[PDB]
Amino acid sequence: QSREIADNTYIVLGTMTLNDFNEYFETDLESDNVDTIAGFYLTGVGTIPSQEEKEHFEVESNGKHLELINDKVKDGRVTKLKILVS
Amino acid sequence: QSREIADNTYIVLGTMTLNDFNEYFETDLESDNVDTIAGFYLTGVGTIPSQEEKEHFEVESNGKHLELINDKVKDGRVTKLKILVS
Repeated sequence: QSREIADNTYIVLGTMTLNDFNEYFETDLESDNVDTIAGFYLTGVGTIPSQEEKEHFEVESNGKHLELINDKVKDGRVTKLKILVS
Repeated sequence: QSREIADNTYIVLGTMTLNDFNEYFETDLESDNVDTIAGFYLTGVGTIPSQEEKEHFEVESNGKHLELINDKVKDGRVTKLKILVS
């Protein structure tokens, strides 16, 4: 569900569960009525981004700073995210 | 995919395709990179709504005025919409 593409830089599938995300990244992200990393990102930014109009969401968890950015969007779904760690 | 619940008032599944929606409602809704009515609504409002913080989107098509409102949201997906016609 997650692939390292450069140092501290990853592509994750939007459908990756928050529990799997948290296990991989050693974080503790959570949000009400959210199950997946796309859900967490979308509820955090509050907007359907696009490639032209990317949306960045920054959070801190377990001493890691994460920057989440849309990498692919389909029918209003963020299907891939770029994750940059600290 | 669509159910009449009161006069000129409908509940539609978010996964209803725009082509099926348009056939049912006699409209011509379209948007780039969108396939379903949820995709159209979400790209139009630009925000993940919630039940507490509903989002309304109004459009005109083929002489019909449509008001689209979230009825159910799951993991950032609008899964059901209320549609009010003219």
